[PDB]
Amino acid sequence: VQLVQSGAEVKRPGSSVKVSCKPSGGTFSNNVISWVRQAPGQGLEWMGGIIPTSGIANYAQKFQGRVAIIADKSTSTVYMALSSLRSEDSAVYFCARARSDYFNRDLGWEDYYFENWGQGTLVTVSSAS
Amino acid sequence: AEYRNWSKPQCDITGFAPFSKDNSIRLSAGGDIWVTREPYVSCDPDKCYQFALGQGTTLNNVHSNNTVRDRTPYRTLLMNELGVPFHLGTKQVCIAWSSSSCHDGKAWLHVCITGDDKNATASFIYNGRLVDSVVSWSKEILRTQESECVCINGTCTVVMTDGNATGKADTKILFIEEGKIVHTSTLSGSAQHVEECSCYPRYPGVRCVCRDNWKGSNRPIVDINIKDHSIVSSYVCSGLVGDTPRKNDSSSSSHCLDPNNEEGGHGVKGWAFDDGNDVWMGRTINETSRLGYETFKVIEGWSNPKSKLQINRQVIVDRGNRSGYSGIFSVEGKSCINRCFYVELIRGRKEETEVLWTSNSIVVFCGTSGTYGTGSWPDGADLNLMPI
Amino acid sequence: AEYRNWSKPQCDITGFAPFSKDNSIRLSAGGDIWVTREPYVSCDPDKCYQFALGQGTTLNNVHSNNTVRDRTPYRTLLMNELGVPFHLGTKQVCIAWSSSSCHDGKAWLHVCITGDDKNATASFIYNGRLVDSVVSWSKEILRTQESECVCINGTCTVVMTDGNATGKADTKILFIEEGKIVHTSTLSGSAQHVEECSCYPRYPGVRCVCRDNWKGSNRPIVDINIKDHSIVSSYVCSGLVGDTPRKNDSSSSSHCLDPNNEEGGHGVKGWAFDDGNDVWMGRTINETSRLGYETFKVIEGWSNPKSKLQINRQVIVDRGNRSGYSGIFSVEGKSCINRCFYVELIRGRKEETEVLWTSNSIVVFCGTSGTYGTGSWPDGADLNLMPI
Amino acid sequence: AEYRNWSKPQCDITGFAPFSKDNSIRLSAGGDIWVTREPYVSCDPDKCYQFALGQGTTLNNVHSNNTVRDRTPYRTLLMNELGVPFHLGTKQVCIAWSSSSCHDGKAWLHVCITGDDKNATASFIYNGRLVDSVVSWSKEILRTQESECVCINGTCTVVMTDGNATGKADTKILFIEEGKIVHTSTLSGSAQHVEECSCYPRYPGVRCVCRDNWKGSNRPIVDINIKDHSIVSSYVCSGLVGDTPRKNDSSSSSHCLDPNNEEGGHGVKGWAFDDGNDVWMGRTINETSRLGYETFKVIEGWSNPKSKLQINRQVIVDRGNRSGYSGIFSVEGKSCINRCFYVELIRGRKEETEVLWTSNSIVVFCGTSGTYGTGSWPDGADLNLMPI
Amino acid sequence: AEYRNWSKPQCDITGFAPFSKDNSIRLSAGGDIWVTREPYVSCDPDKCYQFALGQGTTLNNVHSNNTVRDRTPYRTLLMNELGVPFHLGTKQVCIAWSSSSCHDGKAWLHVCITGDDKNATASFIYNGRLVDSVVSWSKEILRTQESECVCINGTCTVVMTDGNATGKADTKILFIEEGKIVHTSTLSGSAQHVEECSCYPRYPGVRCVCRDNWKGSNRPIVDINIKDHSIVSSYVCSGLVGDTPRKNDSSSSSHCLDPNNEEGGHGVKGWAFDDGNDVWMGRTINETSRLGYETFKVIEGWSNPKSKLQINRQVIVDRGNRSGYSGIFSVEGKSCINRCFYVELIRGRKEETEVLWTSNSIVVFCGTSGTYGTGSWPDGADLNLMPI
Amino acid sequence: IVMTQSPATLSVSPGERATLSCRASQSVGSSLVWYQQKPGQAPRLLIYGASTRATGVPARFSGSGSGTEFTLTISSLQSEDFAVYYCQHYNNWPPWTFGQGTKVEIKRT
Ligand SMILES: *[C@@H]1O[C@H](CO)[C@@H](O[C@@H]2O[C@H](CO)[C@@H](O[C@@H]3O[C@H](CO[C@H]4O[C@H](CO[C@H]5O[C@H](CO)[C@@H](O)[C@H](O)[C@@H]5O)[C@@H](O)[C@H](O[C@H]5O[C@H](CO)[C@@H](O)[C@H](O)[C@@H]5O)[C@@H]4O)[C@@H](O)[C@H](O[C@H]4O[C@H](CO)[C@@H](O)[C@H](O)[C@@H]4O[C@H]4O[C@H](CO)[C@@H](O)[C@H](O)[C@@H]4O)[C@@H]3O)[C@H](O)[C@H]2NC(C)=O)[C@H](O)[C@H]1NC(C)=O
Ligand SMILES: *[C@@H]1O[C@H](CO)[C@@H](O[C@@H]2O[C@H](CO)[C@@H](O)[C@H](O)[C@H]2NC(C)=O)[C@H](O)[C@H]1NC(C)=O
Ligand SMILES: *[C@@H]1O[C@H](CO)[C@@H](O[C@@H]2O[C@H](CO)[C@@H](O)[C@H](O)[C@H]2NC(C)=O)[C@H](O)[C@H]1NC(C)=O
Ligand SMILES: *[C@@H]1O[C@H](CO)[C@@H](O[C@@H]2O[C@H](CO)[C@@H](O)[C@H](O)[C@H]2NC(C)=O)[C@H](O)[C@H]1NC(C)=O
Ligand SMILES: *[C@@H]1O[C@H](CO)[C@@H](O[C@@H]2O[C@H](CO)[C@@H](O)[C@H](O)[C@H]2NC(C)=O)[C@H](O)[C@H]1NC(C)=O
Ligand SMILES: *[C@@H]1O[C@H](CO)[C@@H](O[C@@H]2O[C@H](CO)[C@@H](O)[C@H](O)[C@H]2NC(C)=O)[C@H](O)[C@H]1NC(C)=O
Ligand SMILES: [Ca+2]
Ligand SMILES: [Ca+2]
Ligand SMILES: [Ca+2]
Ligand SMILES: [Ca+2]
Ligand SMILES: [Ca+2]
Repeated sequence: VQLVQSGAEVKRPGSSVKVSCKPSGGTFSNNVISWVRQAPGQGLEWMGGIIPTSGIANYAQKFQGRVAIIADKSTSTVYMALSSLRSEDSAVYFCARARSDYFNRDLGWEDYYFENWGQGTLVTVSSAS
Repeated sequence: AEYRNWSKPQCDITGFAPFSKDNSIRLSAGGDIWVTREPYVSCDPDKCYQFALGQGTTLNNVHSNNTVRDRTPYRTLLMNELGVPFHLGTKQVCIAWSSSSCHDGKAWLHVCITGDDKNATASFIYNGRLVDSVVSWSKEILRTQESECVCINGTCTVVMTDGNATGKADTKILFIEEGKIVHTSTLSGSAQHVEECSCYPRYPGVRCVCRDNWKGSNRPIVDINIKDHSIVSSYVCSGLVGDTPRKNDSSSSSHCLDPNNEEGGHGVKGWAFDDGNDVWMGRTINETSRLGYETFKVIEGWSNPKSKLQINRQVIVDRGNRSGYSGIFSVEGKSCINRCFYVELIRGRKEETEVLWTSNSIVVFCGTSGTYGTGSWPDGADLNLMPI
Repeated sequence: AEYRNWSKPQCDITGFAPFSKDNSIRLSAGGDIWVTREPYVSCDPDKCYQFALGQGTTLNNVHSNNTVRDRTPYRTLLMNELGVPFHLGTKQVCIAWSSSSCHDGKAWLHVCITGDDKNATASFIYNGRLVDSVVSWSKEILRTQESECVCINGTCTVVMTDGNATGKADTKILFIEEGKIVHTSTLSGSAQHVEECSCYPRYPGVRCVCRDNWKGSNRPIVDINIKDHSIVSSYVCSGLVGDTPRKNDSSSSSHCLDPNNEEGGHGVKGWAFDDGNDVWMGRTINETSRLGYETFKVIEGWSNPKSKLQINRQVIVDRGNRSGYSGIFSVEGKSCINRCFYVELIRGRKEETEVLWTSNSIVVFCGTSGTYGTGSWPDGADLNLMPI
Repeated sequence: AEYRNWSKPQCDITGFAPFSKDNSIRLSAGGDIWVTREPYVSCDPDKCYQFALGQGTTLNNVHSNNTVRDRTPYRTLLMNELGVPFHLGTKQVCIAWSSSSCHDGKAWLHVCITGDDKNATASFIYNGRLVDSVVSWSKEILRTQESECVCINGTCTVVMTDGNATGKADTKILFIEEGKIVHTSTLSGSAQHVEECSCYPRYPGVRCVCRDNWKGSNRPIVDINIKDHSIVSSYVCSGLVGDTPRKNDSSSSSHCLDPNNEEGGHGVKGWAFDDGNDVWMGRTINETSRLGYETFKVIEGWSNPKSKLQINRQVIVDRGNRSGYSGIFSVEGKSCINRCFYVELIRGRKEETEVLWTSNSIVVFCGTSGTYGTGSWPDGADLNLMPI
Repeated sequence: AEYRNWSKPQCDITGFAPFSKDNSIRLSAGGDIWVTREPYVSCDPDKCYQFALGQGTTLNNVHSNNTVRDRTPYRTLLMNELGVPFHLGTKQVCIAWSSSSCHDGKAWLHVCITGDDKNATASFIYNGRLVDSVVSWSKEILRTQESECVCINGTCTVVMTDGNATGKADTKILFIEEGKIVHTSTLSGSAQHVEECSCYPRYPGVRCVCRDNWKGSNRPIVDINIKDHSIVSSYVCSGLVGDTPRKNDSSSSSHCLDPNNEEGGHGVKGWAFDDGNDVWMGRTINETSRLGYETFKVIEGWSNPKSKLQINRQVIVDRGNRSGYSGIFSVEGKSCINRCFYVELIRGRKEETEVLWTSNSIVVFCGTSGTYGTGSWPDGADLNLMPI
Repeated sequence: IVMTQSPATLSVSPGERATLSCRASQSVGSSLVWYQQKPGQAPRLLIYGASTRATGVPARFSGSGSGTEFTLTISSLQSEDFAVYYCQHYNNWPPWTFGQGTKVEIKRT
């Protein structure tokens, strides 16, 4: 399974951005698709993920409200929407497939680590045009 | 038969005496026993019953493999008299991967949740027939107590949550009369996240001590008014906190209104009850995993969040042996309402890799005004020896 | 106890909520469970019971070989409370390779057919004793509903057929009082072939939706007058037809009086009921084999033969999983008569050659006036892994 | 609850309809089923019960070896509702290698014989407690009916014999009230050897058709007066005789007073009942071994010893399949007393050497005034395939 | 329901007739049967029940290894109707490695001891709920009767001991009303060591024949006044002594007040009852080990310590077969109170090394005023052949 | 949970043993992955549990540790192996924090 992402983006503060991810093979499995970003010259940061079959997604508190993960079996795509952008949100956004494929009410997530990553999507943000 | 009203005073409790043990995993090594998790105990006016969510399989069975998952189409609510293990003559009372049951004094209510994670159905089964149903309101695993509901004057209350269990967005209290949903109250007060409530009659109301999976290692309280359907919520004040994970007793702290933010994420189903300003509570002996089980009273621990003065400690399961969920159930006596609890004794996957299955036994203890000694009553199965 | 009269109105139905599942093929892989087929559900005034025709064998047993055969001297009617699987403590209530059962409000009636194909006996067992019997009238497999009979004011009606499987046959309606045959009406009206009726009280009468094994992929209706024993018959009007095999929804059509002559030969036991001019019905999702199961309402589908306007579709079993027979049963509620159905989930021979046996699980759904979500509740056994 | 009086007239009988089959040898091949022999049926006012003498072992068990022995300390009377097979949850009601049971309308009486051949004890157990006992009077295997006793107005009668298997023996009729032996009558009249009586209420008296193990292939009759304890005895007149062994129908003969002296030695437990001057009777189809089973009416066969005019023959078990003991039991209906019978279907040793064990199934038929067809309902187990 | 008062005279007893046998070790070789020891029988007003202490395992199970150990956290009190063997559907009524049960005429009382040897808890469970509890007073294995308690006018008495096995111990008599301990009397009188009392109603009081584990091979008597709670104690006078070990009948002697100091140390649970000046008693046939079992009457053996005049001997278990504990139970008849006893038939470790487990069967005999013969009714299992 | 990683840069010669450290703020049990990132690319999983190599990962990459301290040892760095490395815990409950990363960089005259 390769993963493929939408092209690079450039945005004003206060706007909204759409990034998308597709597999090379058949339409999406039960393995969690997740969104991780790398801020420029700085560490990785998980921001959320979706079980593509059941369509339930969860998010880091840092992104809660302003991010949404959406899955569609027909376009075979997971979409990550981010809103009210600013200089802080200028970063590379990675699509990634977890070994994890189920959420247990009681016990949480097993094997939530990333086996496959997309090529990354740069999102650029400045007040300047 | 009349409806239950539970209007007797709470019994004097000096601690808890042994009441029941099923030895289910030990029996499963030489006989056809159901794979289960999320047990609980509830009593009709005469007899106590053990409940559990089956995995649609016996333990010595090819279908017992991969029984870690909490939601499947094959999960059913098993019901037996307490002490009869879950053998093949056990009644599956409904399709359920989450449930609550109670007897109103005339008949059983079962609240049975099954179907898709995004689009679950709760069925309300009363006196043997489906009376009502409700769909998932926030489309993210509709779930309920995994322990007994409580009925006063024929109105049963059950706490149900959907979503990530956030307060008013997600948690509702349903008022149910002969299986019909008559009212639905949104969670109000300062409890931020409320799951797997352990509820008890506290006439005229119902009191629930619950799980916070996000912010508290202190436990949420929900107080339910049965007459006017009003809801209030807060946290168990006690500086000795009841959730797992939690901080150790020397470094833990608590708040009467708010989650303590100490090891707040994740949790276990557990219980507590007030005894004036004191609290009786059970918890795992280990702070970071479901190992051992202990009960104690914390002096002023219902009212004072700085209190760490415990007395009347009992080991139920010693610290080297697995526990699991625990919950309260209430038993009407001659002149008072007694409080009892059960401990789920989880065995197998993922923590034990000698076997392919996950299952539980139970041990059950009841409040005593008399005297009691010491012991440990763990599961007792040898997973090295028995069916993989 | 009084006789049942069913004189309450039919409940408001928005669809069906999950009620029961037996998991009996999954339990068979580690347990002594009866080999069965042709299950059904019927309730006394307190509890529901599951019925099935045993094959005189458990599944993990040398005698489970060749249990694809539908008529043998060893077949018996098994009876349990609903949700208790068919374990070795199950009561065989009579010798039967075809049956119907119902409770009149005082006692159980079982109609039990066994013996030679060309010379079968129906035994009528009421309140635990044989009260009556009748021989095969056409000498070509006397057979009955494989689902509940219906009793009003102590008169129970059962539909019985003798004669050709794919050709003209002799159908009679027997009126039975405390197990004694008091009247026998010949089938009248325009239904040309009537097998395996699914009957429901529709006070003052009984209404049956049946199988046409010869000419219709539309389903016959038999209307039974309880007072004057008169019979009327016709077909379910809806252009969305309930039998298997059938034409696809775009090319199917129907007639109110006649069989449609579209994939008319062969059939499956199924059900439908009226809701004013609308019809609620279940069917297999596949048009050519017993795969999946769905329910829906067809708007004007009881009265208008051109109508294909469905709403309120529910998947019960997804289209990749085996179904089987299905039938209605009626449950008396506080103020209305509810409609419920069961689906037989057939596993093994002829279609699955992993195993030597043929057997079934059950899943049971009840009408709800409330709300509900989605799911699929198939059999769930892995025939690759379990006893051959 | 009142005492049974059986004072209704005997039902019109055209023949017998199928009522029950246990399939217990087929179930034994994949299930924990008791090894049994000498079954019988008896009913309380609500339900019928199957009884058998256990061998203190299940069939798939090392202790099932050598179960051809009829008297051991491990034999117990098993009791279930009719149609529930003898699984491990079966109640052993008493220690017994010979028994009789009946319900007087208030409670069960069990007559249970065990101990040494030369010094056996009969225990009388009534309403769950031992009320009386008697020692072996002739010191040579005290034995009783191996079928139901009969109670009228709270007095139960049982026939017991002690003494020679193939010579003169001492037969007594015991009159038992709430388990207390109130009277003991010696056998009077012309019956010369009386074993294993099949008794029926024939108000005001009890009539018994028995086994002559010495001189008759015609069957003894014992007539028991319940009021004055007087006894009369004779033989079933019909030239078609009921015992095995016997002469063929073209050469057999009978006497109304005497044993016929045709193949007189040895026998099988069986039954007959009067229908005016006619007799209804069952017998093995084979004259020399317990193969097949048939019932028929003999015209004038109760009054005329030259009569061989049979009508209304039914095969119960076809001539290639094993039968065994058979006995009558009586069922009270709405307006009349019905006659029913059971056939023991013996499998294994001595005659079948594929296996080490001896055990039985049962098939049960009840009198019908209605119509009926044909069939054969044998044991159905494949002893080549199942546990040795 | 009313309370039992047992105010009928004791029945005339000529000896004992066979009543019940479980065959549970023979059934264990092909069936899921509980490992047990310390059985007893007790009856509600309708039915008798068998009780035993389970070992939290079935016999054909890995957990049946090392079941010679008498105190473990997994031991539970099993309860069935008498004659239903301990199969997997058996109710565990409480956690217990020592117990007593009785029915007061309204409900069951179970006295259930578990926990640490040095700090055990007795739980009092009445009408299905924990009513009371008491801790070990001497911190050295709190222990009770291992047989039925006795209730008169709703007050139940149980004898409990704490302290040395072979030395001075503290014995108390607890008076229990609807599960609440209302009084506690210390043992008074001349009995120097009192274990495992076998108690019977002897209206107005209760009489107990017990085990002296220190000084007597004669058995202690405890006489319990129900009204004023006063206690008297002494020894069974008969020169034929009831304990094991003991001296042979020619050399044994006894004292009415004191332990005899003949093979005084160790013992077995057993029973005796007065019949005027005579005593009926059971004992092992072997003087040194638990082999065989016999009952007899000793003439003047309740009043005269020099008497060795026995009559009415019965072998229950022949001297080559294992016995075990035995105890009395009382059954109310129409006009009198009958005495019955059970014998535990211990099989396996330590004495039999063919197997890894220790378990028991039961045989049960009831007093008869009638006549009886001879026999032996041992366990009957072949430990060479069955699961190790 | 906080993941602390050291050193922030490691200098190593070609054909020499590297050792990298990750520390959690709590017990993460054995739930700790190591990722390798070359600067022009998305990360590649090397280690899961705390010791099993992922598919196709060369045997010279070796992981060990449990509870709260973990290490990745590379037996002998080729030109292939000079990269940034990240630890991440996969404890059963969110959020899934990463270490700030260790750069592994070449040593020369
Ligand atoms: C969670 O669980 C719940 C409960 O289980 C799920 O909801 C249920 O979803 C199913 C989906 O299958 C629904 O059944 C389906 O119903 C439609 C008909 O209903 C739609 O069309 C109605 C007619 O519309 C016209 O006319 C009205 C005026 O009357 C106009 O206003 C319109 O503009 C149109 O001109 C319309 O009235 C309906 O609206 C109502 O319901 C919706 C919610 O769905 C509300 O928003 C509205 O306010 C209003 O209350 C509705 O829009 C049928 O078409 C379906 O059958 C077709 O599709 C099947 C597969 O889905 C297929 O198998 C059938 O063969 C059939 O297909 C045929 O017909 C089609 C055209 O008619 C063709 O396209 C096709 O090729 C083929 O020829 C089906 O019966 C349930 O009603 C619904 N239940 C409830 C109680 O809501 C929910 O989906 C679950 N959620 C998740 C996320 O899982
Ligand atoms: C659970 O989900 C809810 C709903 O999205 C989260 O609450 C939202 O949080 C953001 C950021 O604080 C706000 O903009 C929204 O208004 C909140 N919605 C509501 C209804 O409160 C919540 O933070 C999540 N919590 C956890 C721990 O997962
Ligand atoms: C099943 O079909 C056959 C025809 O193959 C029926 O045979 C009928 O027999 C009677 C008496 O000889 C004739 O009068 C009819 O004309 C025959 N029917 C036809 C269509 O030829 C047979 O009776 C049918 N079974 C039933 C019960 O109707
Ligand atoms: C529904 O039924 C019709 C009739 O069987 C199908 O129509 C046929 O389509 C095939 C090609 O797919 C042609 O060979 C036939 O000539 C068509 N027949 C008619 C009468 O039109 C139709 O394909 C079916 N639809 C589906 C989705 O299965
Ligand atoms: C059973 O038959 C035997 C054999 O004839 C009977 O025993 C004989 O009894 C007579 C009369 O007491 C004696 O004279 C003989 O010596 C006995 N013979 C033997 C071989 O013992 C016996 O009495 C018969 N049993 C009964 C109950 O009638
Ligand atoms: C059991 O036996 C022991 C040992 O003889 C008793 O213990 C002694 O008790 C007396 C009185 O308190 C002391 O003077 C001794 O010093 C004790 N010795 C030991 C070894 O502890 C014990 O009291 C006896 N009683 C019971 C109830 O078990
Ligand atoms: Ca088995
Ligand atoms: Ca928490
Ligand atoms: Ca058809
Ligand atoms: Ca003969
Ligand atoms: Ca002694």
